[PDB]
Formats: sequence, structure tokens, C-alpha cells
Amino acid sequence: MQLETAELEKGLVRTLVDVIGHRLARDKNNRPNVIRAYPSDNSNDKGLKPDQPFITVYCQDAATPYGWVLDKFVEDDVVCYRIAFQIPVLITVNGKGAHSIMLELKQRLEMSSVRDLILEETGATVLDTGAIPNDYTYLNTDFENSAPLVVTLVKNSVLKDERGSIIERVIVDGELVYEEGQEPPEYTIHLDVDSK
Amino acid sequence: MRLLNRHSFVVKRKVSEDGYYNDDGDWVASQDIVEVNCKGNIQPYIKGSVKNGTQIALPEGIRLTDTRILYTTYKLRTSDDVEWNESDIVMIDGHEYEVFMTMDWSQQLAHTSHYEYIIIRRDKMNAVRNSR
Repeated sequence: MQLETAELEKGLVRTLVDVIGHRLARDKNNRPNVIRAYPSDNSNDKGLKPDQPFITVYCQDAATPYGWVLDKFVEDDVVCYRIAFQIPVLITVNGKGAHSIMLELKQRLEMSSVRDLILEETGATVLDTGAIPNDYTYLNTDFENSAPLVVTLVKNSVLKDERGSIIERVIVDGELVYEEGQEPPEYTIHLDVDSK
Repeated sequence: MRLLNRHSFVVKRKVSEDGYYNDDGDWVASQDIVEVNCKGNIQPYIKGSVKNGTQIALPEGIRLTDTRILYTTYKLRTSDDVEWNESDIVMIDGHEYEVFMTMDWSQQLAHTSHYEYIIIRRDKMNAVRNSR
């Protein structure tokens, strides 16, 4: 499995539709309003703001606090590497009662279930979950209630080194001497070992 | 009138307004795009820090930003989240100009009712599709 935030966001979006979809608004296709941040298509088209309440998913960054390389192994003749990653994600609810919805979303991510569905879709484990503020932003006319939350994930990624190769034959030479630097060696041992 | 129709340009209106969000959350623009022929008048927009054909120096290289004002009797529309429709596009010099602002002077007087729009040159970026 390779690590790609584009897939983690999609998996989280698909999971949230079932986990917390009953509290959200629904579009013309009856689907709950969960979307990825900064919507756009065809390199210039821009999405419209859905009907409230809705959810936004945005991946912040990715780091490797756990060393630099976790494993190096051979799976088939191609060499492989494994690396441990950490990915903080930001989920926000916009509308009225955003805090009341974020609280229930928090209380469900900690269940034994749900954490299995997340791993089934994204193949990642939930590591931490931060606090929830209760924000108000003026916009125009009326304030909008919002409630962000940060959910950190952990995943292992594997890549293939197509430039690598393996050793399958070894040739060894040796000598024996009574004294250091004895120019004609007392004995010479030549060895050759094949994998087969 | 004659001065309101000095220029002829092409407008791309997304006739369908069926844009939606995929099961994965990505945005999918409305599908049916239609070309039209319109007539108006285009002039540079001189106000404040507006940038007409201004070269911009950046660590990444050089950019070019432009913006204009358009007088016409045709009713072009910008993006609207309540009505759930996207903005129109105006082709000037072979490049795209997205309608960002509108000013409704229609139904004011008989012979001088019209519209005003501020159109900004679209920035250069690579294309990606999410269609379901």
C-alpha cells in the first residue's frame, strides 16, 4: 500500500456519510453534504457552498517522526522499503448546532466499531483527537457557528526500488602467513558459493 | 445602441445547472457547455489597486494579470450558491475571462438600460477531472 492523501480524504469522506450522515443536510441526490476542502474541477471550475449543515475534510500535512526508514526487505527480486507516516486531518462543521454535531462525531470515532470501518476504507489507524472550539465568524449580516476538529492518522507506505539487485554468488580468496607481510603466502584458500 | 455594440465576443455558458458533489466529495462541474455570440463594449478598469496587464515578478517566474469592464445588454450571470449556478466565461484575445461582478442597471430607463460586469483573466493551471 502506498500513502496518498488524495485517497485518505476520499476514504474519510465515504466513511463519514455513514457515520454521521443522519445529522447533516442532503443535496438534490439525497446524499449527505460532505465534501473536500477547496472544491474545484477542470483546473478552473469552483464548487458552490452546499446547504448547511455540512462537513469539510482537509489534509494539513504529513511527517515522519518515527525515524526515516522502518523496514528494508526483498519481496520478489525487486527491493522494497517501508516508511511510517503521520497525517493530521481537519474536519469542520458549518451551520447551526455545529458543536452539538462535532461532540457526537467525537463520541463515535472512539468506539471499537467505526475505527474498523476507517481502517477498512483508508487502511489507517486513528492515533489522537484534539479538542473542539466553538467559533463564530461574522461573514455578512449574520454570524456562522463552526466547530473544527483535528484527527491524526498513522499509515505505513511501501515503495519498489526498480534499480536494486541481489547477490546470488560470492567469490572469496584468502591467505595464511606465519609473519605479517610474508610475501609468498604459506597457503591460499579459494572458494566459490552459488545460491543454487 | 452603436457604441454599446462596438465589440463582438464569444460567451461560454454552462446551460445545465446540475453540478453536484461526487460520492467521494470531489466537485463535478455542470456538464452541458454551450457557446454563444454576444456584442458589447470592453474597456480597461481604472480604480484603486486594479491591475491591467500588469507584469508580476515572483520567485517562481513571471505572471500577467488583467481585468476589464464590460458594457452590454446581454444578461450574463456570476456564481450563485442559493440559485446553484456557475458563472459565465468571456473570450477576449483568445483567453478566458471569468465574470466576477455584476451591476444591474436594467429596467431603469427606456433607451439606456444595460449591465456592467468586471471580468478577470483566468490564471494558468493544469487540468484534472473527477467525473463520476
